[PDB]
Amino acid sequence: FQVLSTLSSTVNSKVYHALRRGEHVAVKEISIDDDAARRRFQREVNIVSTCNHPNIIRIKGVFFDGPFAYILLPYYHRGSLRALLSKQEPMSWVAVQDMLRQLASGVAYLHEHGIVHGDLKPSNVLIADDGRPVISDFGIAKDHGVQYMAPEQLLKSTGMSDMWALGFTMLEVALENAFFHDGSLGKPCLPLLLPEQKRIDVPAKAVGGDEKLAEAIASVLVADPGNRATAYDLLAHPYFS
Repeated sequence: FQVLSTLSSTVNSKVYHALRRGEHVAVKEISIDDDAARRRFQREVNIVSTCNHPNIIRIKGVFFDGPFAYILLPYYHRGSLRALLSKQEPMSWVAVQDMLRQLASGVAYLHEHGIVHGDLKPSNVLIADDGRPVISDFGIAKDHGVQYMAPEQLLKSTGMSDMWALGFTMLEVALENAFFHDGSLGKPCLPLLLPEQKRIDVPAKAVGGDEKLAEAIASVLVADPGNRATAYDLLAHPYFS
């Protein structure tokens, strides 16, 4: 493969933008000479390769050269949901519903396979060529793809804290799109949970008038994780069902 650029660099990790035979790919390079590193690599690859879902990032291949491992991942020219929001162009509310349902379906799949993502946000939701959302930035795909921290994390990561992050992802998409459709709503600010607050209030007016969308978001922005909707609960909500 032919390397175009370095998309990210840490210690003991690089991610490259490459052209492997006419096709664009992301390539993560790591050293696995050490047994501890090799076992960590196996766990992180298996977290991702466990998944077989259209809305979860897929590994294209892994190959070895001496002590180095190369993990081939898709390169998505359309970028992330963050990049889409930064364009500030109105999006169809029907397409938004379909995108958010697929995203919630991906999260449900992760949780059903015992995987906590830990860092769901617009930057980590990639947009495939056909427009579908693709969850990345977990397991070995870490580095391929704040109000977002669940209250209980301010005092580890669980399925519940994922649902809080998904709620704020949904909320940022909805607040921004509503503004893009109706500039008289004003530039939106993401709310913060104040001490001794039960839940984030989501007025239908702020998310474009869709009461079902507001209620779906509100069901996961509950301060008490035991009272928060699960991913399966959220998919059963009228907005999605």
